[PDB]
Amino acid sequence: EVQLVESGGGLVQPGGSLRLSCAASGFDLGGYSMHWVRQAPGKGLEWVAGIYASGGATAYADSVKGRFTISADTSKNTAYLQMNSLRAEDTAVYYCARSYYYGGFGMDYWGQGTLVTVSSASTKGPSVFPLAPSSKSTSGGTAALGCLVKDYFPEPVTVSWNSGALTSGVHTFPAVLQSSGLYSLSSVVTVPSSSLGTQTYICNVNHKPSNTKVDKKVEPKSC
Amino acid sequence: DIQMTQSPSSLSASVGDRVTITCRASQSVSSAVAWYQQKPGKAPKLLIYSASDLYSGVPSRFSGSRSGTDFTLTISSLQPEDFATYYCQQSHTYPITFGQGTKVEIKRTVAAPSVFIFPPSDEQLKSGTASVVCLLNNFYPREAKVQWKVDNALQSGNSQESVTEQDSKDSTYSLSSTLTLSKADYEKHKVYACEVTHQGLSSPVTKSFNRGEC
Amino acid sequence: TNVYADSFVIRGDEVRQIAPGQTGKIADYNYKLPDDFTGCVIAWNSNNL
Repeated sequence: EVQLVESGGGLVQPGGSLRLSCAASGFDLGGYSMHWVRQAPGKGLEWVAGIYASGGATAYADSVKGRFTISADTSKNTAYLQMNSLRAEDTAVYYCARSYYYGGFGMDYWGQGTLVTVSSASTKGPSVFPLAPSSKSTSGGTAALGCLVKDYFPEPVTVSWNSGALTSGVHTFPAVLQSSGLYSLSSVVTVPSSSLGTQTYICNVNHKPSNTKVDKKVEPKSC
Repeated sequence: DIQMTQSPSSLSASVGDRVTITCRASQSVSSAVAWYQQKPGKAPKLLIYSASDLYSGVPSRFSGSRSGTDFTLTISSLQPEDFATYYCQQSHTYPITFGQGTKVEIKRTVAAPSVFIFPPSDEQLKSGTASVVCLLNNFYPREAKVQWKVDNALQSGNSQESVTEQDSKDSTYSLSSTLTLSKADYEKHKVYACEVTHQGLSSPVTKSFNRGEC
Repeated sequence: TNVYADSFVIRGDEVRQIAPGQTGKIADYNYKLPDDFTGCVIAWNSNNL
């Protein structure tokens, strides 16, 4: 068994910095290059940098050149990434990975990734707006109530209904970033339509990083 | 700066079926291409290195070959755990460049969404803005879009869309499209409509409202 | 006329490449036998050595 354990993620203001670490266990660093890979939310992987543990030499991606610096320590058996002058453009999950020699070999084993976020709005709690059900005939006789969870930062926000009691028929979207620099997501509950006036339908949006939540009751509108 | 072109953008194949994905480097990268699988909430895992060498811990189902300059990843027989977006990277020289990712879908029976529309309400309009919301629920396949109309004309440049994750059993998903208008723009038009279209819909679903209605 | 005993140490999944008419990392860049090859290939796990 080989392990790569990431740490050091968090929230950074534009122009700030963050030092990330990745510990190795079950293997040495020497003879291998340690690499960092960036994954912006909603995107694929981007190379950041690599260091040959038995070299001390490094190489960097153009996308992070100058701004990011890497190193490795074979006594501690750990890899590091120093990210300076961070921008909103740098929001991503930061992964550590290993490969043999300086190059020509793919990254075999990866750590799990630590999220680092940057925005013009350092933080905001969510607010929630309703979505009315259709009052017209529908296929299957079903209908749904919903809401929009708006203007919060950072992501994740977990959404469930009726204080976690209603998971059945629950459909939520991942958040996307708005022009406000803040995130928003939609959600609904689909049930036989007569249930929309019987069951409780409260959007419960949970955001642990700011110790907050919004409990929003959604009910049919007359229309 | 060698880029990775991939095709198809997505592939539909059922469990037990064969999947092929092609990665095309813009320049010579020798045989240093590597393939990855990633699950939501998890690290990427190496499947194949040095073009055709199987990585430890990876099932034999993942194999591949080169012909001329074209390299293909093959899943000999799909299992429920082999549905992921697969990525290529080139390790030959630096910088390492990654491709966009090819999504493999379960090829479930294709069908239309349950569609709902919510016209901007009087309460929502208190913000000084208007937002028209149209939702397509529990449908399949992954490819869908909404064409918006105003006064029966096509709209463009004033809409946004978001898409959710696929269901753990049926791989269905929902799509949500919106229009953004200032209250002042909302006031300039009378009829709004959501035209739903995708592979499983034989007749596009049109939902509509008059300004001020619900 | 002659017999040649060629030898090397490989991975288990690579024993399948030591044959004429083959492709793969060894078959293409490390060791080949001709399509009209006359000979026998013997291989044995040496993990304890």
